[PDB]
Parts: sequence; structure tokens; C-alpha cells
Amino acid sequence: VEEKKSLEILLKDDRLDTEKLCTFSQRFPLPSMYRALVWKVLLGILPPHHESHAKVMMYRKEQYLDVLHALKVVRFVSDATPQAEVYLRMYQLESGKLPRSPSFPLEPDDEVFLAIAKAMEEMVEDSVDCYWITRRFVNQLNTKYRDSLPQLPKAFEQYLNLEDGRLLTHLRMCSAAPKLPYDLWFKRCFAGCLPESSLQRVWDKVVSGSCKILVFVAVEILLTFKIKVMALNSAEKITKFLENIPQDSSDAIVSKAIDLWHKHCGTP
Amino acid sequence: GQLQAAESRYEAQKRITQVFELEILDLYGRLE
Amino acid sequence: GQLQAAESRYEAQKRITQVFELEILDLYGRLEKDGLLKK
Repeated sequence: VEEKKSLEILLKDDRLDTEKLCTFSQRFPLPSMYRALVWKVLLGILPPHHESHAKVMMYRKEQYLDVLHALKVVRFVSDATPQAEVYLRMYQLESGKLPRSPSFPLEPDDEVFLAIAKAMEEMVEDSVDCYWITRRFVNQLNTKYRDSLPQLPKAFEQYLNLEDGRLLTHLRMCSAAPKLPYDLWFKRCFAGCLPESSLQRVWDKVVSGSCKILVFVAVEILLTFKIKVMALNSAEKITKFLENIPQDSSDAIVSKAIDLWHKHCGTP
Repeated sequence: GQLQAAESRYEAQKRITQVFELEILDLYGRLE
Repeated sequence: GQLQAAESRYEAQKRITQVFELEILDLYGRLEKDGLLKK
């Protein structure tokens, strides 16, 4: 509870120090009420001057409506379309990769967006905030982390070795190491894997500038379900388990994963 | 800050135009 | 000053869009009528 008050001090500045909001979000978990605000400031959706906030959100609102309306003009979306699919189509239009028809199949990258859009939907209730956060969150993965994300699978082994080499050995025994759901962990950032109440505490860190956190979440999953995994003896049996993990343990997993991340990377 | 958002609006409108442009061309092509 | 000019650009592009918008609506309407000449 003492943590929440120190944040409110940062939020009272007429001009928000984005640097300090990161270092806070890195160290501490965000209060539920302030999550949307902080994420928006860090992602550049809102500027640091919180007198402009109202005026800027107006632009973001008009943009949302303009785009959405355009999709209805070209018969790309109707009221029957799910909201996550709408956000996808809006994102495609804004980034200039709208296909010719809705019937055209969805490519791998589109299904990543769709998984995240569904996760964000539970975290953020406002349609406009949800879209804009999803947008900038996913855009961050393909720009700020374009060269970082592909190197996480290598790091996942390296750091698992440092916490439990025998478990790593067992994975390599079953030739299961190469077939782990790396795309679920490091392209979708655990969207569809962990429940959103826990997952958002992970995304606190991803927004605030660190993608390496995702590795230590993945590591902690294996540590947590060690006994269960060591019982299995097939790459296919192992992967199938990791794609449908128990949802009740995820609260602990995230907490432990953050400690693990702080331990190995020694954040300021 | 405010200016970035204003340019965001312009760019987005530009993209809408380009989509409509192609939709029109597609429609002319169909009507033949 | 700079922002005013940026909003000027937005409004103008909006106008272009809304012209294309009515042209599209007109075109959909025409190709619907060409389906009726079939019967």
C-alpha cells in the first residue's frame, strides 16, 4: 500500500517524468486503477503534460472512429464481427496491410495480434484505450524489440541451465527443447497462456522497456511444474502440456518470475 | 505531444483514402 | 501555428475521403442495379 502512494506523487507532476514511471513500473507492480493511465503515458498514447491529455485523447477518438467507419464502408466489418477482429482490421488498415477480403485466411502475424487483442480486452474495458494500447504494445514488439525477441529462445536455455540444469537435461533427453511453444511465449507474450489478472503484471514490465522478463516467466513455468514435466518422456507430450497449463498457479509464477528476473539482471 | 497526435490523424486519413482508392478501382473492374 | 497547419491537412484529407466515400456508395448502388437488369 505504501508503493501506491509513491506513484501518486509522480502522477501529480504537471509534466510527467516518463523516465521515473518506467523505473517504478520495473521495480513495482501497478495499482489496478492507474494501470491504463501509466501504460498510455509510457506507450506515447498520452504525452507527459497531463493538461494535453484530454485534447490528445480527442484526436485518438476521432482517429478510432474514422478508421472504424472506413472499414464499414468497404464492408470489411459488421456488427456481427468480434471486437478483437475489428481491432485487427483497424490495425491492418493503419499499417497498410489490409487484405482484399475478410474471407482471406489469417497469416501467422495476424493471429498473434488477435491473441493479444483478446487479452487486452479483459484488462482494458474502454474500446478506444484497448485498441490504442494493443496497437502500440504490438508495434513495440516489431520495432523496439525486433532484434531482442528472436534471441529469447537461446536465453531461455541459458537461464534454465542456471536454475535447473537437470530439467534442461530432461528436455534435451526427449529432444523437446527445440519444440517448445516459443511463439506462445515470445511472440504472443503469454497471451492465451496465463489468465489476464496475472498476465498484466508481466506486461507492466514489457511496456516499461524490458522484454527479457518473458524469459524468466517461461523459466518459472518449468520450475513450478517440474515434477509434472519430469514424469513425461516425449517432446509431443511435453509441448501439449505447456500449451494448456494450470491457471490457478499463475499468480505465484509471475511473482517468482519477477524476483528471478531481478536476481539475474539486477535492475536499478 | 499534441502535434504528434495531429499528424497521427492525418496519416490515418491518408491510409483510409488509399483503401477507398483500391476499393473503387476494384468496383469499376467488376462493373464491365 | 505548426499545429494549425497540421489540422488543416487532416481536414482536407477528410474531405477527400468523404468524396471517395460517396463515389463508393454510388458504385455499389450501380452494380446492385446491374444485378436487377439480369431478371
